[PDB]
This record gives sequence, structure tokens and C-alpha cells, in this order.
Amino acid sequence: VAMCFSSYMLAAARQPNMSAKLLPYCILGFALSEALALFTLLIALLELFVFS
Amino acid sequence: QDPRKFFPDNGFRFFDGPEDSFGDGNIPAQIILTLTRQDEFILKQEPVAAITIRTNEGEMGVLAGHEYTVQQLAPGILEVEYEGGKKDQYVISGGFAHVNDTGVVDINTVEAVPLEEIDHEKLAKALEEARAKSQSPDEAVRIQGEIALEIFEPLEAALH
Amino acid sequence: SWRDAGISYLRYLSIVTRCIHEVQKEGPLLTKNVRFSTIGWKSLYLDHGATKEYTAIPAELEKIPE
Repeated sequence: VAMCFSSYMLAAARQPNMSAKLLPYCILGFALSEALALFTLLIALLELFVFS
Repeated sequence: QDPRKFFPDNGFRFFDGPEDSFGDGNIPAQIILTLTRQDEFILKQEPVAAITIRTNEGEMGVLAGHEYTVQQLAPGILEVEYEGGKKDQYVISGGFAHVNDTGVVDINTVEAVPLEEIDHEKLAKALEEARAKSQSPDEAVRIQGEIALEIFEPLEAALH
Repeated sequence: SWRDAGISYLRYLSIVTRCIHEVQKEGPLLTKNVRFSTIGWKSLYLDHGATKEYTAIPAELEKIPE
């Protein structure tokens, strides 16, 4: 997640003019990382709250 | 005494430098190149598709909308590529490349000669001289041979 | 390398320029360019009435200022 946002700053530091065109790819990478964590957590929440 | 009869102009003001831009939001399609040897340009704001420079860190390649970066030019070759697909190679002797986000390049050098004005036969003679000079144990000759070989090796590699 | 030997960046550039002037072909361009490497200048300073050379900064590129 941060490795995405951490990039966007540095890129924006080197090219502010491109800052508005890089944000979609940033949000996309964030969303996919977050979704992977979400499934990793969904196992656990699914592991406990239903299984006896 | 006259109260300051003279009022000289600043010579910097007679030049027209680019103004850098923040957040313009537009990418140039082709750069505006300006190569200068000691004082005289060889190219003045030419449209150019691409350019390729050599540095100590290594060889770089610049296109339109390249990030603002200022850096040395290692003594070697310099490739310009116009929109027509042709190319133009220039040998240089150091300098400083000033790139712009808006698309401007100022490659200020001490020398700029095309490869077409160089002959391999005359170069081959200088090579062994610079080499044997590097072999001679003496700080006055060794460094000079090292520098000459530094400029000659890329030429010997590129002409082939 | 040449850095700690004392010679500056600009003498290094001028030496590389002199080398490029050596290798390049015979033609009008070489006639224009040899002028941009050859050494003809001096320094001088006035004594009480006479001229004297300030030879602490040499023109020849192999040497090192002191």
C-alpha cells in the first residue's frame, strides 16, 4: 500500500505535471493490495464465526 | 564629480532563458533542442523527437516531457533523432545537459563535431600514444594519456 | 585518477577538446577549431616601471597551479 503511495510522491516530486495522470494506477494498486489483505482476513473471520 | 554618469546593463538580461512550469498539465510532443559548443550554437531550438546522452553513471535517453534533471555529460558521443527517423551523432568534450519538463534541452559543451568529420586512421595513431603515455610512470603523462584514452575508446567503439 | 592530482574540471575539458581536435579530419572545420585549443596567451604585471610575467598559473595544460 505505502509502497504505492510512497512512489506517487516521488514521481510527483520529479514531475508535478503528471500527478493527475498517475493517481488512477495508484488507487488501483492500493485496491488490489487491500483486497488481498481483505481475503486473508476473510478466511479468519470465516474460520471462527461459523465453524464449531 | 558627475553623479554616476554610467549605468551598465546586465549581460544575462540579453539572453532568453526558458521559464520553468509547475502543474501545467500538458506534455510536449517533441523537444526543443539547443546544442552549444564554446559560444556558438550548432542547433537553435530545433524540433527533435528524441536524444541520447552519455554520463558517468551511464547512458541516458531523453524524450518529450522528460523530468527536470541537470547533469554532466561524460566525454563521448551524443545522438539526436529527428521526427523523420534520421539521426545525427556528435562527439563532445564535456558539458552540462539542462532538461525541462516543458520540453527544452540545453546541452552546453566545449566542443561539438560530427562523427563524419573524424577518420579512423588518424585515431588509431593517437590510441597507442595515449596508451604508452598511461604506461609511463609519471603523473604528468599518465593522467593525460588516461583522459585521451577516455575520449578515444568510445570513438573506437562507435566507428566500428 | 586526475581529480586528486589537482587539475580542474576545465583543464580536463580542454584536454579532451585538444584530443578531439587532433583526431578530426583535415578540412575547414579543423581550421576553425585548432584556434579554439592553441595556447598563445600570457599574464603580466607592472613593476615600478617595467613588465613582469606572473608565471604561477601556467597556460600549458599538463601542469598544476600552486
